Amino acid sequence: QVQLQESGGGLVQTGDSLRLSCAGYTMGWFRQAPGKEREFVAAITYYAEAVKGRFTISRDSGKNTVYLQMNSLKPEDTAVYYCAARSFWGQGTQVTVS
Amino acid sequence: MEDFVRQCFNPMIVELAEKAMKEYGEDLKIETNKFAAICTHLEVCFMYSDFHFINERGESIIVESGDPNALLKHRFEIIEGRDRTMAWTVVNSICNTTGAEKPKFLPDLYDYKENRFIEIGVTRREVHIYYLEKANKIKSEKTHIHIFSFTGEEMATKADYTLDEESRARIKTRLFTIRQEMASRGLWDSFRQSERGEETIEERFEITGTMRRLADQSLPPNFSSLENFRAYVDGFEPNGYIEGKLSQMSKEVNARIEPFLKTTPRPLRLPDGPPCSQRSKFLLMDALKLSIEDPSHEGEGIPLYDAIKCMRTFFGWKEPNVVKPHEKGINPNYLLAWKQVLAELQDIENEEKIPKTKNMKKTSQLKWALGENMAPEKVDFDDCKDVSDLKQYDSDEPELRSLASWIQSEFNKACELTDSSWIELDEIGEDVAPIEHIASMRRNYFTAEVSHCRATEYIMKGVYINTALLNASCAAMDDFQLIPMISKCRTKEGRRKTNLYGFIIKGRSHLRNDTDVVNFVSMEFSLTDPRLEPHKWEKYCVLEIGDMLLRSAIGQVSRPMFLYVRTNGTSKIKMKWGMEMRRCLLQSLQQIESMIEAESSVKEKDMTKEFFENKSETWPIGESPKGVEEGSIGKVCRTLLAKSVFNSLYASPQLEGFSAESRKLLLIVQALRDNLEPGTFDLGGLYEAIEECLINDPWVLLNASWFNSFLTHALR
Amino acid sequence: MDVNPTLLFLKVPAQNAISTTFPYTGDPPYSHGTGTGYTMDTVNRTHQYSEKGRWTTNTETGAPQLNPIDGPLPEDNEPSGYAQTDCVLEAMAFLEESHPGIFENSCLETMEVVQQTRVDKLTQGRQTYDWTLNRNQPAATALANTIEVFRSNGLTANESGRLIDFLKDVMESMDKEEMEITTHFKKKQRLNKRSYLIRALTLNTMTKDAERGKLKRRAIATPGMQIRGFVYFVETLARSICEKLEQSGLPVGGNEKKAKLANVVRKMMTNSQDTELSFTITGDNTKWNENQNPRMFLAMITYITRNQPEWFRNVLSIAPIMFSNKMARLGKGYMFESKSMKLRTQIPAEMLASIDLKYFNDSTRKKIEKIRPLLIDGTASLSPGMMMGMFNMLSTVLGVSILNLGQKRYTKTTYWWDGLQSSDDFALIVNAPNHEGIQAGVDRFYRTCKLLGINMSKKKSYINRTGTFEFTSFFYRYGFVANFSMELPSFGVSGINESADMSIGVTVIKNNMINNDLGPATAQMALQLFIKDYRYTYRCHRGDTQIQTRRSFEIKKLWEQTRSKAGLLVSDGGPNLYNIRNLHIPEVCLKWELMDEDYQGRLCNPLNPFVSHKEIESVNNAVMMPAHGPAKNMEYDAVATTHSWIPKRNRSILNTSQRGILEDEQMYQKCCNLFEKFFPSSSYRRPVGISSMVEAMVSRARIDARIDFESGRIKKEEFAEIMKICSTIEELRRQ
Amino acid sequence: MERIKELRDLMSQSRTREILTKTTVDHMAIIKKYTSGRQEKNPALRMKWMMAMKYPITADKRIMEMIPERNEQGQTLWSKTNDAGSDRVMVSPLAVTWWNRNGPTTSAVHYPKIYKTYFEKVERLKHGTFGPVHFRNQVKIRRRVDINPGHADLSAKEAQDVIMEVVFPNEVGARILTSESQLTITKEKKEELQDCKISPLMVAYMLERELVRKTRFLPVAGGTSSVYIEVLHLTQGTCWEQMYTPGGE
RNA sequence: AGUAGAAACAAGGCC
RNA sequence: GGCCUGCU
Repeated sequence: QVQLQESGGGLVQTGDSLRLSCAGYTMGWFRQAPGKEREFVAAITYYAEAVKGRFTISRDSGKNTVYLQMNSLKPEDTAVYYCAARSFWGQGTQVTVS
Repeated sequence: MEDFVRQCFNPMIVELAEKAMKEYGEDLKIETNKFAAICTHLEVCFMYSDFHFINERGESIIVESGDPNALLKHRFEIIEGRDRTMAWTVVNSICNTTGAEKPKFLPDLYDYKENRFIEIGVTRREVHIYYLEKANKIKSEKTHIHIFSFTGEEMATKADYTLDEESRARIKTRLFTIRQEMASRGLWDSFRQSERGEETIEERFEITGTMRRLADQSLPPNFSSLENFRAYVDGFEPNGYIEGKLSQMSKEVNARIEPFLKTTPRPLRLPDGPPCSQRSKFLLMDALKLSIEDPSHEGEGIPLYDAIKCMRTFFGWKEPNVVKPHEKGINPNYLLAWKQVLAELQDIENEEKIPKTKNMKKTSQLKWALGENMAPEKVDFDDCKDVSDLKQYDSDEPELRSLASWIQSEFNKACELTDSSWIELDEIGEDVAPIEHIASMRRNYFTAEVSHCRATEYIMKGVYINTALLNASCAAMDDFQLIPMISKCRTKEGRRKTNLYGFIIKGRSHLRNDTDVVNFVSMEFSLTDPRLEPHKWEKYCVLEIGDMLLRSAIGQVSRPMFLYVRTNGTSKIKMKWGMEMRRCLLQSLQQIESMIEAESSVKEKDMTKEFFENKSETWPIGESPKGVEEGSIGKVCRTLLAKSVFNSLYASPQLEGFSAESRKLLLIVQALRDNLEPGTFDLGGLYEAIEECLINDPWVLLNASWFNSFLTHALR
Repeated sequence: MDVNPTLLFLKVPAQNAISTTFPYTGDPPYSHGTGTGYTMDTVNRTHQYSEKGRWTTNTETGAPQLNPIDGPLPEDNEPSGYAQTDCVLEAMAFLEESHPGIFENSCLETMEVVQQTRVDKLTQGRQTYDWTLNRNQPAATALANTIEVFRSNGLTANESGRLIDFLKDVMESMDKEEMEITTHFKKKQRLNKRSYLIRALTLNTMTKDAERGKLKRRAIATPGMQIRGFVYFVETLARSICEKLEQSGLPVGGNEKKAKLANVVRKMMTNSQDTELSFTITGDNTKWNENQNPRMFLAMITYITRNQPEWFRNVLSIAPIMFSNKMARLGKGYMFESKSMKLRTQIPAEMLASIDLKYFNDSTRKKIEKIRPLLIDGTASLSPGMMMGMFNMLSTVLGVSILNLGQKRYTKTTYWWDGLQSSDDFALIVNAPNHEGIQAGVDRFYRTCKLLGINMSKKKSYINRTGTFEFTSFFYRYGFVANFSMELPSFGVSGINESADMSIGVTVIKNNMINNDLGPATAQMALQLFIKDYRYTYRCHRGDTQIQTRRSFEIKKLWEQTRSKAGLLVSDGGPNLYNIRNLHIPEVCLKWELMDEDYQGRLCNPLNPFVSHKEIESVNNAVMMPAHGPAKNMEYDAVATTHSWIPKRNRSILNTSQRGILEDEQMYQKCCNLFEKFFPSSSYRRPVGISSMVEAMVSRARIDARIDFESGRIKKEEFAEIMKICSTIEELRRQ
Repeated sequence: MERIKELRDLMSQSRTREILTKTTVDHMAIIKKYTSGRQEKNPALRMKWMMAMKYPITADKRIMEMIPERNEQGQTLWSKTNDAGSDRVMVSPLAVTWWNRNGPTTSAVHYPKIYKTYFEKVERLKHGTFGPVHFRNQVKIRRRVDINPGHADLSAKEAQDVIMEVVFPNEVGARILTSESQLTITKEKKEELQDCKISPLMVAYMLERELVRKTRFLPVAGGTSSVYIEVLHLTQGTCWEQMYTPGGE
């Protein structure tokens, strides 16, 4: 019943900024690096230790969208960023920081 | 509204619903709410059936995703989503395998636990009315029915709900998703009531475009359009128009009846020209027989050995020499061919076992005699256009030839008795009914009458020769083959006997069309000197091959013994029809039996025995210089048999045309003789139609002469 | 003394011995080469019988057409095609008045049939002229090729499976700028509007063989597939109409024809009092088909279909509209020979338009010179009249209208006439108080016939007193007399197969005994001769003989192996138990109780590799073209034995550029066999629907695996294997 | 198992896959009759011409694995060269006779039950009693009479549904037969032919022949009964009448 | 040459 | 010389 599509990923500079958005309940943003399983990023608010202060999660319940505003990006943020609803998971949007 | 089915539902369901849309032939642009409603019905059918599996137990195993295994059985198996033909296929198959009752309408699902059908329908209206509605639509149904409705309520008879309740929560969540999504869309101005059961269509077959213009050019001369002509026809009523044109039409258009009197019919004119020649494929009146007196039956035996044994029975062979040339060929080739045949016959006699069929060498002699490598080579027109001699095939009326007296004598002696029985009939089921006994006695009488007849001998000769020729042509297409003319008879004493008239050499017979010609060369012994009726042997080459001594009171004759050699040809159709010459017996004896039955219908008793023994009654069957001569019924049998045999031997288009156009005049003459005031519209036309069939065929000319004689004797 | 069979007629009346005048024991005449000469002669003759008409040039086909309708009235007794529209409309109106409700009813049933008819009905036909290849091919093949071309061009309404939709697509094809066809030598060729119009309006001409009763050969025609549906509907209407007319005799058999002839003669003569004289005319119509203008058939049908739905009128009118513009292919061509250079050549007929005339004789030269103006794209326009009895039933309707127009209510005179009409032949009984009355009646009948484009052959017709006449080789002399010479050619081996030939021969003997008054002894002789010919044809001799053949060894060992040798079939070298009492019993059942169980089981074994059954229509139906008649089919009683094999096919396709047709045949047959194994009722009832093959086959595989597990051999392992194999073929069809 | 397997094998090759995909069910008949073989104009001529060849008949491929390629003396029985437009192979007529002397044997006890019409004819004739032949003119008048003596009072279409439900119970479709006569006929011919393995098509054809009424116009004199018309050739003639009473009466 | 009769056969095509 | 077809 809940389909999800992520937007706003891509190639970015180190120290640059990126606004992920997921069009579709509580919502989460999770990430997967090429050599690992799922990592918690944010939920809606709470953020993981590796991304706190840099990244902000927000939602518009009238647009049915959850946003992840990433700033001051690091090469270690390079991952597929997946949106999730709470059992329902997006396909993920590639973010590559360099 | 269609944007909703663009957006939400998966492809699979939308094209399933589109094919269901095409099923009953209505268009989607006029009313789409039906599409959405039935696609939601189909969706609930899937979502209710899938995700539900069973194992060897009952108690369905429910898995969110079917794992790789043999355990992929589906709890509910879908009915709809298929064509009507297949839906009823599944219905009937389930009924015949489950032993359940066949519903009259379409169900939606089948289940094992309860071994029965489910007809799922989710309607806009509340359940507690739609349920019993569809229930009274379905007669005396044991298939359990279960329906939802948008408010979220469920119901069913027996208070029965056949599977998990979380699935039903799924169903109603799906349901209210639909509902409060149209809420964003806004369709209930018609969603509750959008279909009322409309079924109507008008068939449209419109003439337009080019095909209309063609219709405008297929009218009477003074009409401009199909519309105007149809309007005129609809407005047309009979007002005496045939009478006006009949009065205005010229009076020279008439069908005046010319009276037909005794002095009206004139004798048919026969063509004039060189005498008529012989056309038969074998000698009929001038045949000679070399015999062995063996006990073998017709088909029993081997041809070559029998022929050699028969020929060794004759002594007095002389070196062959020309007596009467072909007048158009190379007679030395015929002489050399005869000597070659003799030499190769001896060659077979020497070796171990006589071969069943022999092939001959392809020498220049038989290459010429059989017409080999004479067909012009086929080429293309673009390469042969400047050749002055290049023209059509010769296509003109055949050469004209006048009748000769030899065909009359040949027919005369074709109806004469013989000293042998030339028919050995097959077996039939033993007669059980008295009518069968009467039939058998009649048949025995006719066989006794016709077996000793030259017509039967000709029938057997033709049948055997054509059968052998066809079989050899079909088997040995390439190589020249030797076939001795063999016919087996039975003497008065009862001893069986074989007879060898001569030999046939078949040539290349690559026959594709029914008209393609296979050429052969025929050699036949005889004693009739060809120096007395040369015009009858225009196409024959006749040699002198020996002397024969037949016991006669005048010392012993020591007659000459000649060989008639000629090049002839046939075709697949001719061979097939000549191998069915035995139906001449039928034709003739059917005619005689019709005579007997017609006469016996007068006197209430079978009249066969007295007809065949007393011989009191006689029919006109020929004319002598003294007058018309009548013969017994047996002579009529033989005469009709000979007529049929000659029809089968000298068959040609001339014969058919003359037969038809002379049967017409015969019927007219019969009407005259019956005092029925016959009349004709154009008798000269009929006469010209008859006279154009008489060109060169001896048989048709003889028939025309017979017709003239019949007219002369009739009309008195 | 000189023997003369004809003198036999001096004692036996002509009709009581008419069988002697039928030389049907020899080979019938056959044509040998091209039929182009006959086609050209027929075209010229049809055009010159209507010379006084008016000429026009069609704006679509660009061909010259001659319209004689409403032309000058004839002033001579020569054949004339100048039919008058008003006269024929009045004749049809009188026909309706004498038979109220005929047209409306017949149109109602025809409308039902047309709107419920299917496309497959067109496959039930003999050779048809396929325009995709410009040659005659079996009806099914031509229909399939045309459907394929239409679907490739974008005309897919025929997918509805309705013949009316197929005709809609056919007409829509007429308005297309450019169609595409396929040719093998594959090459895609483009046909413009006019070329396709002429290819759809053309006819293929051939020479008729095995035609007994005339010295000269004739030409016959075969139409295409675009026009056969309209012809089918028109002939359905005409048959429904004629079935309501007792004066017609075309849609019935022979015995019904005789019964109606007897009834009409008795009615005419019996009602006639002593004062009225009666005369029978045994009339034949000269150039029947060449003088019947399709425009007049259009007029007749549009009068018949008055006050009917316009679509019905249009669909029934399309056919005569196309016949009025019909074209005829000249034929195979002409073959030339050069003896000086010793060669031969074959020029196609399409070159007759431009080829010089130095190669042709005077007659052919003049024929070509006269027909050239009508040559358009290798085919000649034949608007003036029908070619060969395509509208038999409508012609019979016109003749019946003429016959009924003299019911004494329209004659307005003492004389009157009636009779029976079957296209190209008629018997006319005319009564009148005096010979002058009879003469006037016959004269007026002839004149009225000439006003409808129908001519009476004065050379092949004669009039006598009633009680003696002829009709279609049936000779009536105070009662019909049997002939038995017309059925003589049917007394041999038919040529289907062993069991079929045996059953057909015995059944033919039986029927000719019932109908054609064949005698008992004659029937026994026929049985004996047929058995002899059958054994000599199939190399199946009695077995106890020493006749060495290619099949005499196995037969002899079977003979020596069998204990009760009386049960062996004649096909296997056994005795013949047939007789007059057993002519209605199949051979297998007559010898069933005498066969040994081993031989009986070996013979009638379903697993035999010889028996092959295709459809319900071709189970025990044999098509025997009767002598002096159209092709006919017969039901023959036979038991499916090992002798029911089907013979070898032609096999000459392998040397032609059309060699890929055999591969397509094999693939289609493989798919059809697979479908039949999936759908057992495919043969008995032809399946219907709009889905595709693989959908039905895969879905039925699903269900049948399911249920045959729910009871049967299948197992879970196999059922799941089938389910996932179905999924595999599904994803394969995806890609 | 097998059936879907040759289905998959067919779909493997592109041409047959296209034929299966684009061809609709309705066109089934057309493509099934799609053939280059013309219908013979003169069957007798060619049957008399073909039988003189070696390998003149045709048989299924399976013959190559039931009958040896040659007999005792070496006369060939079958060839491996296939027919023109079929997978069947051309074989000699001896392969027929061979099959009747050493071919596989079965139990033909049920053929009498299938071919009911012909065996009923045989039984009727076997117990018939003939009588004296009376010679007198017969006034043959032409009448419409029923030839089939076992017709169950059903038309072609009327009995076609019965035949399908008896043989093809699953392809019946909408129709469920209402008339109880049809019910009893279905029951009887279902329990009687429950395992007969002759062929579905021939069984259906013979059921159609037996149950469907058929009528033809014939010249008759007396009789007029169905049983008396099948022997019309034996009881009535041009000038003779043969009294007969079939075994049924 | 021969068959046959309003046009054909008296082998065809492919290498 | 070798091979193919015999209503296409």
